[PDB]
Amino acid sequence: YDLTTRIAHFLDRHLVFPLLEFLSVKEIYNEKELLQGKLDLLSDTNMVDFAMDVYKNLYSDDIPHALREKRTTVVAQLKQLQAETEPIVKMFEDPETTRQMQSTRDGRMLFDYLADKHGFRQEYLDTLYRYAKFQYECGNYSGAAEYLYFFRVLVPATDRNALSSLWGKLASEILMQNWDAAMEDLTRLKETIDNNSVSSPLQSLQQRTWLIHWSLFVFFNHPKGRDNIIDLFLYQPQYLNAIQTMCPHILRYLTTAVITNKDVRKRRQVLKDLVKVIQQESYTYKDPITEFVECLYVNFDFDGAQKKLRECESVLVNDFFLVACLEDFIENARLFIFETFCRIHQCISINMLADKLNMTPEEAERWIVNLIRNARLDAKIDSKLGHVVMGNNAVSPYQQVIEKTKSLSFRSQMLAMNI
Amino acid sequence: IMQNTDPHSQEYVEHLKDEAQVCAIIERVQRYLEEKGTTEEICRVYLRRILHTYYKFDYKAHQRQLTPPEGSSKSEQDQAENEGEDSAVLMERLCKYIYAKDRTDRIRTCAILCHIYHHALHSRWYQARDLMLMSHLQDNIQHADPPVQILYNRTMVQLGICAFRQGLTKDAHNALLDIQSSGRAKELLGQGLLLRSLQERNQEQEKVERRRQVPFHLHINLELLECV
Amino acid sequence: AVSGEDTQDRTDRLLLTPWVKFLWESYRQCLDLLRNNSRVERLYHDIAQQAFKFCLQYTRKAEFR
Repeated sequence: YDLTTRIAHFLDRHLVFPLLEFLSVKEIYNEKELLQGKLDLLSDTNMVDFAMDVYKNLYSDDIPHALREKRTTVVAQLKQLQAETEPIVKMFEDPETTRQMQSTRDGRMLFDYLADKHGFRQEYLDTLYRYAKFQYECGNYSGAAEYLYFFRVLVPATDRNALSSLWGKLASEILMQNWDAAMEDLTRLKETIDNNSVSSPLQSLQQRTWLIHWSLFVFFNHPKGRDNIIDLFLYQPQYLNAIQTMCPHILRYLTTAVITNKDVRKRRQVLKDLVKVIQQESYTYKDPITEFVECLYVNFDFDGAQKKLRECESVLVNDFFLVACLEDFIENARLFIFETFCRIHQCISINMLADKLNMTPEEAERWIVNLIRNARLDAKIDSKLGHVVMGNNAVSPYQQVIEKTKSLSFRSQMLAMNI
Repeated sequence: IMQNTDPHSQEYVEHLKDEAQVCAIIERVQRYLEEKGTTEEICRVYLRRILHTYYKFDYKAHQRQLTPPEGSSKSEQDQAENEGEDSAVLMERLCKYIYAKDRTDRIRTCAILCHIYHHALHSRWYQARDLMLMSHLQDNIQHADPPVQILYNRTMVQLGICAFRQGLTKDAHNALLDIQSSGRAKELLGQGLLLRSLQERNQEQEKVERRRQVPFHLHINLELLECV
Repeated sequence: AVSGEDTQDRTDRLLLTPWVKFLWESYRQCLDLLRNNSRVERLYHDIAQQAFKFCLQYTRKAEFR
């Protein structure tokens, strides 16, 4: 793109907080885990995706990341280390600091009430300066941070603070599982990145990565935000023109949000502009699932397709990333290919179909009869065999032109006939 | 020297025996250097370094990669050479910040259009289209002069030839059709006839372009181009 | 190796091709100005047949002219 002549000088030097280290030396399947090598960097700390991992396969490598956070609550970190039976003798600095925060707080908490009480701007803005200073120090006063950014988000340096603060809030309130407060930053961060301060390529790209995470936890059916992320900026597989960015799930969850909520007539716009472009060419070399999902599909394979599609669904059910719609993908991954395979077909067996997807032929029959009920194919079952038949040759296209080509001219000659 | 002897003759090959010796001189400008370190403006010598490796062809680029990779010697005395085409990405990236010193568009833009020719032969076809379609240089090189435009037209034809070498006939046709829109390829090499129709009427400018064209052994073959 | 020819022409252009151009130019100078029946006598036909044999013995490029 036109920004990418600029991105090509900077060569992937993004403003990460954790400095490239992760839960390293992993055992199990990698394109699932590799997302915590781009998130847990561009998206700062991503600690719910540490707690998720142990439940499928035990680690003690979540522990070094679990030492190093304070805005969730300081002492929750101070326990997980003790639980791993670690001497960590010199924890004398967070008890020093986070205590003396209560002494500092009794000023701002007093000033805060008295100002919003009076309705007096000056006493509220000097508070907002004292209080936007403070609410990055500890987040356990969650109601105080919530009350702070409620009335005024315009602080003494406006957009600079507001961005790192609404981002620090969108980050911390997902870690509190305060999804309603994170849904407040869903409104406010997406405007703050669009009304941009400087548009420097080091931050412009990172701000477009931050557009993922408010859609991602699925407490209140947020994936409808597919319709937002296609309108807010132009279409891209990754919203970063630096190809060194890689999210697998952004396209899997886009594929879920297209099919499971809207009509399949809407999916070949994606198959062009999001499944073939220059970023996605690098992506097609790498991810197994999302490759099988579309490359096998668009080639109109059926044999390797509906087998390796059915194989993806073993790796899908291994997902402990929080979503509501993991199974409506498993549903539609069988539906969508079947319609397209049978589209030009002669005669498919319900029995061959049922051997493949590991269902009984009765299920496959009522499934096919429901695909025909839904009128996604015009077909008819050879009931004796348990085979299903499409057979439109549709000869004689001549008549399609013949009515209108005269009905046009007979009513359009009326124009020149008038005067 | 190399522009001014007949290429169809023995003397041309006898004068190519110096093309290693110019590299043996400029490669010495690394171990013995005092200017301000390596990063003030001396970095010119390692644009001059790549100007003898940017073209080097598919067979030669695989001499350490497919011709026996494990058979050659492996000391620090050898590894300075065995870095090979990795020096051709080290010298793509490290000093862009220092070349940003020059406001001259007609020098600033030129480097990327040599650099893509590295990836196109020394690696995968995608990594050439990558650095091209990041950069959007066509409207800028139409503001730049003919000796920069040589690199745009030279590199764009390889993005089509590599598409055919991968078998993607559509994107091969998309890239090659621009150059093949007219019988201009001999004048894009800088070697056109003073007359070949009833049109040709310039003569003051022709001797400027005969001084400003590429040497023989860096020509890609035209029968090959037309077959591809 | 992308554009370099095998060495046989490379030695024959050094030592032979001026002489094949001299034979072409020698046959081309007399059977135009002098030798042909644009006049009325000395028959050229012993010589006129040999230039085609020369195209086969040496280089085909002269036949078109």
